[PDB]
Parts: sequence; C-alpha cells; structure tokens
Amino acid sequence: TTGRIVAVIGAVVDVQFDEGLPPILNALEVQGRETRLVLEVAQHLGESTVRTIAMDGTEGLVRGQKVLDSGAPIRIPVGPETLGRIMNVIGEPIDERGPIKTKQFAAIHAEAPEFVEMSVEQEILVTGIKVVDLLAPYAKGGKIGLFGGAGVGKTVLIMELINNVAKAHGGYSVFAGVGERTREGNDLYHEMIESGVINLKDATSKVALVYGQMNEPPGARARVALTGLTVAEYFRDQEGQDVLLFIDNIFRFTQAGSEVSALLGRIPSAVGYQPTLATDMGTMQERITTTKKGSITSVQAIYVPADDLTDPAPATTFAHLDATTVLSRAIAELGIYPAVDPLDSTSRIMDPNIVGSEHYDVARGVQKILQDYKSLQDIIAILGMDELSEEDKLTVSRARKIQRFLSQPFQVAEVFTGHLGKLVPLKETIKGFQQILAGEYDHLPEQAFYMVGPIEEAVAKADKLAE
Amino acid sequence: DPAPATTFAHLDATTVLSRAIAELGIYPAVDPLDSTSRIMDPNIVGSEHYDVARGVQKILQDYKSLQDIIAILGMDELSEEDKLTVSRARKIQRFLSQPFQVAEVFTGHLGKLVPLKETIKGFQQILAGEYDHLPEQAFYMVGPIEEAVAKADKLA
Amino acid sequence: TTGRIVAVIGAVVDVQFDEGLPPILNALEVQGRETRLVLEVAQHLGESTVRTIAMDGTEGLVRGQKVLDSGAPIRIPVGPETLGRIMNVIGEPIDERGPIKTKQFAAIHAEAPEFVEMSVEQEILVTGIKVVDLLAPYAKGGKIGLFGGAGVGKTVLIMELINNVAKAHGGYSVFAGVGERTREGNDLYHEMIESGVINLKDATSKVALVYGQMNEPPGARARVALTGLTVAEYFRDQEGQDVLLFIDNIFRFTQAGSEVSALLGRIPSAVGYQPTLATDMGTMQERITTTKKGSITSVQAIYVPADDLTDPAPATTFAHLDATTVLSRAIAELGIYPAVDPLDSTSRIMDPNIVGSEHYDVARGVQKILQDYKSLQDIIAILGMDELSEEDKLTVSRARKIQRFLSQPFQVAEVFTGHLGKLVPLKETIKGFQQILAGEYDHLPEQAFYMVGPIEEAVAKADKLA
Amino acid sequence: DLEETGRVLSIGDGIARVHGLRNVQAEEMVEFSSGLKGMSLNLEPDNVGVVVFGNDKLIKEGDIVKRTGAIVDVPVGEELLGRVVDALGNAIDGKGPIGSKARRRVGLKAPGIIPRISVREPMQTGIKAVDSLVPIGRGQRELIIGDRQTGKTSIAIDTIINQKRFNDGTDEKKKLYCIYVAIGQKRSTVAQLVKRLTDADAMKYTIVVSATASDAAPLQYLAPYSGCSMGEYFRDNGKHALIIYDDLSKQAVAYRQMSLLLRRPPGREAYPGDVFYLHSRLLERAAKMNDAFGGGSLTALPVIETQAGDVSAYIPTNVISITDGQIFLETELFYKGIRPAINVGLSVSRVGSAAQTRAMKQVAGTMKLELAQYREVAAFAQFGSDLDAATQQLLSRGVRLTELLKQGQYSPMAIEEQVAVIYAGVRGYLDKLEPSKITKFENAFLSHVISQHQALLSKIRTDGKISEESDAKLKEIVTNFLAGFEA
Amino acid sequence: KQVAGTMKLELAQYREVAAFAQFGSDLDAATQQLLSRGVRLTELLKQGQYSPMAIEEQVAVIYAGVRGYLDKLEPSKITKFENAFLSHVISQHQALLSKIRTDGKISEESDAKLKEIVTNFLAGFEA
Amino acid sequence: SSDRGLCGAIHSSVAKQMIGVG
Ligand SMILES: Nc1ncnc2c1ncn2[C@@H]1O[C@H](COP(=O)(O)OP(=O)(O)NP(=O)(O)O)[C@@H](O)[C@H]1O
Ligand SMILES: Nc1ncnc2c1ncn2[C@@H]1O[C@H](COP(=O)(O)OP(=O)(O)O)[C@@H](O)[C@H]1O
Ligand SMILES: [Mg+2]
Ligand SMILES: [Mg+2]
Repeated sequence: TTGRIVAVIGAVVDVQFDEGLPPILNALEVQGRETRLVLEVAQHLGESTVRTIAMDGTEGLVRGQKVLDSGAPIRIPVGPETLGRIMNVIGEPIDERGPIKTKQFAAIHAEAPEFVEMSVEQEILVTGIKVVDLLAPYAKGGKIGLFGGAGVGKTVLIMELINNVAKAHGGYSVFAGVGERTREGNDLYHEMIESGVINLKDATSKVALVYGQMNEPPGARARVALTGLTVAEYFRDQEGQDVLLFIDNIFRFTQAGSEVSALLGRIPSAVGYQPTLATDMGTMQERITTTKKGSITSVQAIYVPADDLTDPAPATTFAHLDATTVLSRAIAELGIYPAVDPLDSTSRIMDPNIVGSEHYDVARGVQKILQDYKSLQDIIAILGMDELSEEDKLTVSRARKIQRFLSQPFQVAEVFTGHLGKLVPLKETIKGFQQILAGEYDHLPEQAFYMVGPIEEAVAKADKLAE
Repeated sequence: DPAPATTFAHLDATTVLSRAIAELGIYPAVDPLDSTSRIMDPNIVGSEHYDVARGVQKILQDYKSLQDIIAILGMDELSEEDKLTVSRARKIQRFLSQPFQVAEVFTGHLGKLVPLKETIKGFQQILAGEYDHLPEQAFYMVGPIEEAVAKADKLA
Repeated sequence: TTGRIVAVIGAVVDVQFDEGLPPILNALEVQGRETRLVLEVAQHLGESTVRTIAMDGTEGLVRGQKVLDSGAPIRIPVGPETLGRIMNVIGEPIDERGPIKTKQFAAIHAEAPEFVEMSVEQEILVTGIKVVDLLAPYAKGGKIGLFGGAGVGKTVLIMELINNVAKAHGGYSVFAGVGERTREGNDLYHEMIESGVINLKDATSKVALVYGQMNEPPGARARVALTGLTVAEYFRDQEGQDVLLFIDNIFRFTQAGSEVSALLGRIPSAVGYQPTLATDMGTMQERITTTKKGSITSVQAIYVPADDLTDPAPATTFAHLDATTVLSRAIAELGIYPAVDPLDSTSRIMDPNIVGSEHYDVARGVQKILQDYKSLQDIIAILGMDELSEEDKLTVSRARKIQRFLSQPFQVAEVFTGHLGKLVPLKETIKGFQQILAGEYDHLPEQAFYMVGPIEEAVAKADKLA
Repeated sequence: DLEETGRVLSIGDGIARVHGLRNVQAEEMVEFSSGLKGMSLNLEPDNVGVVVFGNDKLIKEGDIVKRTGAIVDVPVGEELLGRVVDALGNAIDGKGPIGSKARRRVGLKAPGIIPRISVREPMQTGIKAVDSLVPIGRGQRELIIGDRQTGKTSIAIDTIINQKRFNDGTDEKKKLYCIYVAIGQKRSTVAQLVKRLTDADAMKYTIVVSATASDAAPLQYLAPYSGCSMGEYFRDNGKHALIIYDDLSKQAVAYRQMSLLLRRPPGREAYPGDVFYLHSRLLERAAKMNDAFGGGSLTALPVIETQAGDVSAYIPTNVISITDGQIFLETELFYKGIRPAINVGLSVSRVGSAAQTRAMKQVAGTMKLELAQYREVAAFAQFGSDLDAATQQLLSRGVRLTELLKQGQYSPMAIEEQVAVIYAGVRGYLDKLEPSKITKFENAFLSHVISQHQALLSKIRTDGKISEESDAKLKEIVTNFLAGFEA
Repeated sequence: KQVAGTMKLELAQYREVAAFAQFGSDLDAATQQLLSRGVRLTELLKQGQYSPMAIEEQVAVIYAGVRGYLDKLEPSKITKFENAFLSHVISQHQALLSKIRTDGKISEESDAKLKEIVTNFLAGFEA
Repeated sequence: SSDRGLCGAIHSSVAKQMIGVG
C-alpha cells in the first residue's frame, strides 16, 4: 500500500493513506530519495492520516511525495555478523565495509521480558577503580548507571570500564552511541582495532557498534538506543552468553523525545518534558536486563541537565539501576577524578551477606568520616581550625586523605593527567582504606594520597615529597 | 530580566546603579564592578588612568570577597593586611560619591565637578596609602581629593 | 425543568438544557443514581450548555443522563435541629441519626451584609479564657487564626470556646471540617459527645458539625465552609445571637478552590493558586461579621505552606484576621494549659481606643514583664537567681507568677481531671494581672496562681497549702 | 450500533478517541478489537477519551470498540496470599490460576464517619526508632518519605517480615496480612523484593501487586486501588491487613500522563486539579472498623519520594496533608551511620501513645524527652570543651540513645526485646560505655537475654509494663553483663 | 606537554588547599610548597591582550615556574620577571628558542641551557 | 594574652603595643 506526504514540520511528517493504514511503530520508506529515508509511524491522527517521526533529515521533502509501508517496524541485522561492524539507527552499515551478511534480522521494537524471566543472581564485578569497588561496586549481569552533569567524567569512566573489563571478557560487547560526539566514535573505533577487540581481517571481533550521534535529527536519536539494545538482546537469548552493553548517553533518548513532543501535539509536563517520559523510559529500560536465558551487564552514561539530579530525566532513571555512580562538578573542580561523589553513589550488593563484613565495614566507615567532615566544613571555615577537639581534627586530616585516596589515574585519561594509568585489585583497595581509617598514615602528608594507585604508591610518593 | 539583559549589548559604556549602594548613601549609586566601558584600554585612556582604575576595582573586589567573613565575625578577626584593604576600599567607595548640582536639596552640599586629572590623582593617592591616617567620613560627598583633606581637618 | 449530560471529564460535568437555563451557582440533581449527585453550575458555555462541578464521584454517569434544575443554589437545613448533627456539604445527615427536621432551609451562596447593615462599633467577644481576653482578645465578628497543629490542646480549646460562648453570650457554634480526615472527624465528634458540648439524648447541644472529608471531590471541599457558614448565619440573622464559627482548616479551603479553578481550565496565578484567590476568600469571609441583629465570630485554623508567611495563601488569609491564637508545644511541655503563647498571640483590637485605656496598660505590662523575663533567663543560667538586683528579683517572681495565672482549668475537661473549670469574667482577668504587676501578691507562693480561675481562688489556693 | 459499540477516530500516546459508544458509563472498561482493554475517562460531546491498557500498535483508526458489560474489579481473598499478581490480579509469578472465590470493585467509597472506632491496637514494625518514637496503629495511615535511596522500601519490608511472629501464633487478634504494591519499579528489583520475603518465609501472608515500569500508565494508576480492595477483604471480614503503596510519586506521574494526554488542564508541576483527590480517596480507605462492623482494619504505609528533601513539593504536600503522620528519612543521617536514616525530631504519628503497649510507652517517653534535650544541645557537641556536668550528661545520654536506635536490616525485634535494650540506655547503664562499642554491646546483650532470660522476656510482655521484679532482674543482668564486656 | 602535563590538576588542588588553609595556623612542608608554587604559577598565567605568544616562549616562561626556579622570588615581581626573562632569550638565545620550536620538544640539551639561563638571570634580576 | 582567638581585638591590641605570655 502507498501513501502521500501531506505535512512536514521539522522531524515530524504527516502521511495520508487511501487504502490500508500502517499500524503505529511501522517503518515507512520515503520514495525518491538518494539515501534511504525511513518514517516511523507514531500516531493515527484520524482521516486516513498518520503522524510519523523521521529517522533522517526532512529537507527535500515535498507534499504529495510517495511513501511505502514496509509492513513492519524497523528491522536490523542481528548475529555474529554485526561484530566489529558499525551500524546506524536502521541497521545500515556505516563503516564502509560492505553489506552485513546475517541469516536473520530483528524488530527494534519488542516486549520486555516478563517477571518470570527475572534473575536474582548477583555477584561482584570488580573494576580496579578504588571508589567504585569500595563504596558502590558493580554486579555481574547488573544494571549500572553513570550519573553526571556536563563534562564531569562519564565518558572517560565508561572508556575505562571498557578498558578494564571488556578486553578480558569471554563473551560479546555492544556499544551504542546515543546522541553523543561523533569524534568519540571514531576515537572508539580505532582504539578497539588497536586493542584487537575489533579485527578487520578475521572474525575474532568481540564488539558490535551502533551509532546515532548529536549530528543526527531527533527521530534517529530517539530510536538508536533500541537498535543497540536489540543487537544486545539477540546475543543474550539466541546464544545465551554474557553480553556487555555500553550506552553513552541514555539521556539523549529522552531529550530526543522531548524535541518532537510539541509537534506530536502533547501538552508539556514539568521542566518541558514529554508527559510520557517515565513510561517511554519504562518500555525501553525494561528490555535492558539479565534474564534466565542470558546475562547482560549493562553500563549507561546518564546526563544530568543543568547539574540538577532532580531533573525529571535523570531522576526517573535511578530506579532502573542496580548500581549508581554519581559524579559531581564540585568534586571535579577540586581535581578529584574520577569525580565520584562517595555520599551519593550506591549499590544493591553493598551488603555484608554479599561482599562480606570486612568490605562493608570499611566502606561504611569511609562514608562516615567523609560525611562527618562534610558537616564540619562550612562550620570550621569561619569558626577557625584551632577550636577543634584533637580527635575531631584527626577525622579532618583522615577524611581529607581518604578523599584523595579515592582519586586515581585512569589508563584512558593519560592525556589529561600526565600520570600513568593504574588498576587497583579489590583487596588492596579495602586494605588501603582500612589502613587510613586505622590511623596508620596520620604522619604522611595529604598530597601523598593524591592521584595514585595502591596504598604503596602513597607511601612512595611521600618520600619523593620529602625532597 | 529580558529587557535590560538584551539592552547591554547595544552600549559602548554602562553605568549600573545599585539600590543597595544608594541605601548606603553613596550617590551616584554606581556599582563600580558592574559598570564597564569599551574605551577602558591603556592605549586610549593612557596607562596611568588604566592602572589606577584596575587598582581601584581590584581593592574593591578583594574587599567584596572579605565581606562574608566580616558579616559573621566582623572587623577584628581579619589579619592586619585585610584590615588595610578594608579601610582603603571603604575610603575609596566614599570618594566615588559626589554631590550633584541637580541634587543639592537631598544632599545638603553644593554640587561638585571634578577634572579627570584630579579624579585620577585622588584615587591614586588613596591606593598608595597616602591617606591611611584619615577617617572614612572625610571622603564621603566631596569633589577633588583636597576637599576630603579639608573635611578631615574640619573634623578636628 | 430537565437537561442532559453531554460531557463528563473527571469531576467536571457539562449539561445541556432545552428550555430555561439554570443560572450560575444553581444546584443540579442528577437522576438515576443510588445516592445524591449535586452539580453546581459554574459556567454558561453558550449553545444552552452549562459547565458544572460535581459534589461527589462521577463514576457511572452516562451521556444523556437526565439532570433536574432545582431552581436554586445548594439549599441546606438550618435552625436549632442541626445542633449535635453532622451534615455534609449538600445538607444531608452523615451521623446516621435520620433526617434533620427543620422548618427552614437556606442557600449556601449569600452575598455579604451591605454597608448599612454593618456595626460601626468594635466589641470584645469575651471568651472567659484569661490569656486570650487579656492579651489577644477576640473581636465580636472578627476572624482569628489558630496556629499549632497537633497535640497542643486544639480540640479542648475549641470545645471550651463553644461551651463558654453558649454560657456567657447565649450563642451556639458551628464547626466546618474543610478537608476533615474521616478518622479525625470520628474522633472529634466523640470527643465532643464526651465533653457535653454535643448531647445525643436531649436537645442541649451547642455545636453543629459540617464535614467536607478529604476523599470528596474539589467542589465539595471548596463549599463546605459555605455550608457551615449558612448554618451560622441562621443563628445570627434569625435568632439575634453572637455565634462562633470554626473553620478547620482555612488553608484547605484555599487549595480546594485552587483545584476547582484548575479543573475549570482557568490559568493558574502566582505559585499555582487560582486567579480568583482573593475573591474566593473575600466572598466567604465578608459574611463573617457583626450586623445590627447579631454577629458571627470565626476561629480559623491556619497551615502555613513551606513555613512561608508570604506565600499567597497565608498572605491572602491574614488580610481578614483580627487576632491570632498561637498554641505552642514549648508552653505545653511546661504544663501551661491552654498552651497559648502570650508573646506570639496578637489582636488588632489590642488598642486603648477599643478595649479601654486600662485593659490596654495591663496587657502591655504583662507583655513587657514576660519579655523582660526572657531577657534574664540567660543570666539566670550564668550567675544563678541570687545575682539579680532587688528590682530584678521581683520581675522574675512576678513574671513566673503571671505565667501561671495565664493558665486555667477548662470545663470541657472536668471529666478527665476532677478539677472544676472556670469561665473568668473580663474584669476579674483585668484585675488579677493588674494586682499581680503591682506586687499585691509577691508574698504568696509561686504555685498558688497555677491552674486557677479568678484571683480570689489563688489566695484560696495559698491558704490551703499547709 | 453506536450505542453499544464505536470506532476509533484516532489513536496515540495511549489515548484512543472513539466515535460512538453512546451508552458508555464514565470510567467504564471497553474492549478493542485486538483484545486490549480500555478505560473511558473522558466522555465528550462527539467522542470518548479511552485510556489504553497496552501497546498502541494493536489499535488502528476504524477499529471496533465494544462495551462488554465489564466491571473494573479484582479477584479478592486468602488465595492471593503467596502470589504475585499484576494490577488486575492476573498471576505473574508463573504458578497458574488464582483460585479466587470472591471479587471486589477497585473504586469504592471509604468507610464513613460512623462505622469506625479510634485507632487503638499496635501495628508493630519491629523497627526500634518507629515502634518507640513514631509508633503506628492498626488503621492509621503513616507516610514513609525521603529522597531517593534513603531506606524507604526497607522500612516497609522489615515491617512485613516482622508479622511472621504474630501470624505463626494462635492469637487471631494479633495477626496481620500484608500487601505490597509495586508501582513503577523495575521487574528485577521486584523479583529481589519477593526473594527476600520468601527467604524470610514472609511471602505466605503477603500479596504482591506489581505494576512495573513497562506496564501502561493506567495499570500503574489502578494498582494502588486494586491492592487497596484486596486489603479491604480482610478489613471487612474481621481481620487486619497492612498495605504498602510503593510508591505514590510514580502513581501520580502515571495519572499526570493520562490527564495531559487527555488534554485536561495542567496545574502546579503539570499535575491536574484532581491529584490530591486521587491520593486522598485511596488513603481514606485505610481505617479501623468498630465491633458492629467486624472490628477489622487496613493500615496504609504510602511511600513518597522527595527531590532534594523538598517536603513542600506538590505531591509530597498532598500525602503529608492526607496521612496521620510521617516517617522522614535523610541521606545525611544515612551516611552518618544512622541506619535506618529516620529523622526522629521531624517524624511524627498523631495517633501516638494510643498505639503503644504500656511497656514501650514507658521507656519510649523517657528516650523521647531525653533525645530532645539532646537535640537542644547536640551542636555544642564537637565544640564543647568547657561544658557543665548537666549538658555533658545530656550529650552522653544523647549519643548513646542514638546508638541504640541504629538497627540492622532484615532483623525486626519483638517489642519486649526493644524495651529491654532501650532500658539499658534510659537507665543510664551505658553512660560510661564507648559510643562506637554500643551496637556490638546490644547484639551480645540481646542474644544473652533471648538465650538465658526468655522467662524475663515473657514477663515484660505479660505484665504490660516493667514490674519491680523485672526492674530487679534487668538491673543485675546488665550490670554484670556490662562488666564482662569491658573486662 | 613536558611542562604542563600535570599543571591543571595541580592548580585545582592548589586552589582548594589555599581555601582550606585560609584559617592560617602552622602547616606542613608539603602544603606550604604547593601554595608557594600555585601563587607563582598563577601570576605566570596572567597575560595582556593583542600579543599572543609563540609556543617556544610560552614553554620557557612556564618552565621557569614548573621546575621551581621562581619558588623563592616574591610573587608580585613574577610579572616583571617574565617580561625581562622573555626579552632576554628573544635576543640572546634565538638558537635555543629556534631549537624548541623546530624540535617541538625540550631535549636533554635544551633542558640544560634553559636551567643555566633562568638561574643566573633570576639572580641578576634580584640583585 | 592567651592561646585562644575569637575574642575580638584582644591579641591584636597588645601586638600593636609590641618573651610573650600566651
Ligand atoms: N536499617 C538499615 N541498615 C543498613 N542499611 C540499610 C537499612 N535499610 C536499608 N538499607 C540499605 O540502604 C539501601 C537503600 O534502601 P531502600 O530500601 O532502597 O530505600 P529507598 O529509599 O526505598 N531506595 P530507592 O527505592 O532505590 O529509591 C539498600 O542498599 C539497603 O540494603
Ligand atoms: N578520570 C579522569 N581523569 C582526569 N581527567 C578527567 C577524568 N575524567 C574526566 N576528566 C576531564 O573532564 C573532561 C570531561 O570528561 P567526559 O568523560 O567527556 O565528561 P562527560 O562525559 O561527563 O561530559 C575530560 O575531557 C577531562 O579533561
Ligand atoms: Mg560524554
Ligand atoms: Mg524503594
């Protein structure tokens, strides 16, 4: 069945169909384009007219122009063949490496796994990053989230999570570029060819790519997260294996929807968001998950508009997560990287029955002294240091060291630090902090704990500062 | 607010008046750290003018930074140095004020108009510390620096 | 005549009438329902269609369901047969005791007394409660904000106010539960039965209850005030009484009106309140006043959102208040009943030109000595009580002795305590503190003035202490 | 026939505009040709605003919409116990049919003013801070409120785990059946939820009604009501139920969605004018019935998430106003090591002493007074070198009672166990013991009194209060135990 | 890179320590040194208008700071020192400057010649 | 004077007039 474009305003395209009317979510194919232009059906307006969001620029469209209905949603290649390849929203290859020879495809729109499909399994995923492993550690097959405002360190962190965890992974990884920098994707493509996880010459590639960056129109950005997700899904189910799924940045899915919301005819909710924010998010987030058939460890970068975590978007995301790493500009401003806020990062598995009583007690202690310090800050800033009890002004000296010891040079941030990248094993992190709380380093200078790996290097750094 | 915010970019010189300043008695109630001019450049107004101005605005900003420590703990808790930046800034705020011929009914002073040189030399001298011994009140509502001096002696 | 429902959107119902249209504010009776569904005409949309706000749930309404114009606004039963009864917003009994059998009915929407119908005089409404009368006295026909919230003697004070006004002024009381919590409305009703102010056996009841429970639609909670107000207007207008009207609480009258406003598609004003915030308030308040025939005095409980006295809701409210009774938890924990703060509680009529030169000077001395007693409590903590000057030793004694004489036993709690309550006449109140300030009782023990009626019963309490 | 049927004019964003269906009742359930459900929330002059229970993809322009004579009700009964069901009582735990013999409408009036008696009977949470300082009662509504990730779900979970001790007993009076409503949560989180209940052998008396993040907006809207109706089966037939709504922020959001898309007028935070009504008609249905009506009850622990602890936000404003008290949790208390993170000064229960046993009421009152004098002083704590003995003792007591309010998760306490440990503190026996040591102490001391002095535990309960005899046994058990500890 | 590689994190740390050490009582050698560095580095990053600097010259100035050679020079003279030092190497050592710009690095050789220049110049400057 | 500050112009007043005590 054939339709005709009848209205074009930005990304939104009204199409009329005389006979059979395409159901919501169907992909339509615009006729007379040089590059394939898909319209996804969003609404039935009435009067044999459908409202559609566009997966590309709408420049060049003319009223009366012909539109075919493909008779189904956006289907993409899924399988071994997507590995080492780069896809766009609509499963086209964008790596100039020819066709993607898969046996089967998949709709990017699918029902979420049912409650009976859920797993309760959870065991630590050690990252080698002190603050994550210690205070809010990740679980295998868990939903991790990286909250951060503009330029605080989400992508860097996720790059390090990819370096520290995804090279030494037996299964498959998926990276979805959702509404971020195209420069970062080139960056990531050639860094992975170098590391070997993508290989252009044989079939040993362990990572599939899907990109739809901020240079794309709203529709493209609003679906590209599902495209990535769907590649992830196939690997979970039809092979059963350990899937890593990396998404930078999931916010961009919500922002895209808001970009088109008024043209779709919605009254705006608070802070200018589409009223369907939570559910749009719900039906999407709920596919990103470990099931009984297979395990997805998912890590998601999550933008925090205007640094305000209560922003509808980031605020609605927390609950879809098993571990939250929250990064703070205030903390980045001090040079503490990764700029993780230790009094606002959490993990479901931060529990003694799970990580053991030793790990749990240390962590809780670190937060205790840090929180105690935080509430003394503004107070002694004006009322003078000298008035403090000699046990209080020790918790001042110790917290200030632990803050620094939370900082750590990253392998992927060598260009930013000048320092060599360092990976700290779990036990060494627990031991290092245990020791600071104990008082074993009250004689060591503050700056000794700054931007180092394991506790040894703080001690070594102390001597280099002694002359 | 959109009205004034949009207006700024149409001007070559701004003179931003401040309720808070007017309520302290400083007239004209000019905010010295929010008024700008596109000819505030050493090659247009000469290095001397430029240096004093930047000096006046420097001590005024340092003093503005110190005002929160002041508002809780007051004068006393400041180092000897801060006290000097305070005393000098406050004398500088007062000497920025001027009686206008048009405002003689509200001020109780005959209006004054100060030549540019005299203005420079006045703030210059307050920055070199030449009047550290004078009490603030002498700088309030005068014209040339010499009048401040006369008002100091008049205070006995 | 009979119209047809054409649109149901939540608690908003649109009805079409083929002939004569029901004016705004008219009450509409929806047919074919197990319980009464009243629709208040809010607007005339044109094309013979009215927009209405529902007084109950709208679940089940069908497009075409007949609607009978009653020809008037909401009419409720008024008169003496309402006393001891609990009615809802449309005048039905909800205490399950059967019809309220009165010889009159009255519309809940009435315009305020005209300029000529106003008393140009400012009179005190003697409560018999010492703290109030002396320091923050009630204006006959004025409005009073009641601050405190929970566990501060709020129910006891209300119940004593009812009792004292029936006795000393021969007027009854009305209680309007605006956003009454079903649970708390059950409790208050029984608390009233047990204290006597409601009596279920005979006809000696002194309050009439009107409950607008929280689980009722916006329009219901917005109107309950009016319902109770009209019950009160009967007693003032037909019987010539000086009536007490309790509104609990006035903030939920605002909000309810804000929600109505929001459902009618109107644009919110500052902070999301109805644009008719001030008028909504104004047309209800102005009815509370002294006419030449009688007066309605209203005690209104206030909630201050965000603790913000400049929030449009409390701002708008304060414009109508003539006095505040502040009930404090601090004072209660010091065993002072009523838990009234004597420094926080003010009155507009605390003015010598209204209450008399004398009543003025004593209040201002009592206020002053309590203020000056607060000044010394630090030096009391620092130097002890025996490092005060001899004039200062006195201020403390006297202050502490005034503090206790401001306490007083209530009749409404004679059941709970075994102590006989006191309605203390205004002149004895004025005199008691008058004489304390003068030091005419410095020799008496501090504890003689605590929980007592008039000043004679303090001397009586001092002589009995072995 | 446009009286009993209609066609879809337009469909999108979970809203179907239907031409026809002239005889539909406001809020009636209709059926689309594909078999998805719909609720008729807007009846307009020339169309019906229908709200879609599922994917839009199944509904096209011109689709037939039927009235089936449907009735928005839910299966109700004891056969729901041990089951996880969706917002409409459909089983979703994979254990087949709910063997339900009764049904109840989900939208019903709360019991009125007359059919109730004062809230009197305790509703033991097993959380010390709550049972002592913010005690709940059977029939009360008590809000659980705090920012994200402050321990709000925990308070409810432990409360549910606590009932085991009454339900396995032979006192029918004391038994409490539980309903946990998950609104807007993710399925995996819910799954971990019921695992924790199953492990604590708590599922057998709990109904889990879960309407999760990918369940259409209207489902998340009905779930609290459906749950509420199931808990009313107990209330009306002489029994007691506890209902947790988790959470209501998210419910309101689902309703805000439907309203805005139905093009109803937006207010503060884009919520409609009937959002207070939404929540107030739910929470009024919690109630203590009189003997005439069976004497049963339904207790509600609604959950509200604040944003940066803004208790003055529209929806929090609504539920705070509605409830009988609030349990406020804070993130700063959390990381101070104060867990559960209950703010004891701010939390309240207007039911109060009325829902405590005489045992707790006694020691509670002291703790409450003593912590308050502490709060008057707790600022002179870390800057107090030259304090008088009196204010030094207020701090000491303060710091120790504070430690006794800390509690491990998944381990609720019997009421007598609480009073025995509060007793340690209020009587001053820990005044000379190091703050950091108190939790270790409590664990050992309590194990000892449960191990060796079960009889004494038996007598603090029975007696109502603490007898001179119990005051003797404790005076000696503590003094000696403590000496052993510090030895 | 050789000169600025760790400067950014160093300065953010510096500025945080200045604020925390504002209530001035006895400090360790570690934090006294960071402050001494920071206050001086900070004057080094001051610059006028309409005279952008060639990279080699940027490197020379920063060099003098990061290597600590100005650690004992009064902070208010830093600006005056930079202009003197700069105008010196521009005429006297175009060979060094030429080499840094062409190589794009400070070789072990340049490093030796830079050290020698800045030490003996500063001293002359401070006479 | 003494060790402890926050007593206004105390320590400064004698330092102006200036082995020390305090
Ligand atoms: N009493 C307690 N002691 C120690 N940890 C606790 C306690 N209660 C809860 N927690 C932990 O605190 C974390 C958050 O508690 P949770 O019950 O999720 O509260 P919440 O406010 O409902 N969080 P969310 O729904 O994720 O916004 C979890 O890791 C719990 O295991
Ligand atoms: N781990 C780190 N170590 C040092 N610097 C960092 C680190 N992470 C971020 N930065 C600095 O912050 C900038 C922004 O980081 P990025 O990860 O892109 O932030 P986001 O993705 O949160 O916007 C980086 O370019 C870098 O200069
Ligand atoms: Mg990024
Ligand atoms: Mg929760």
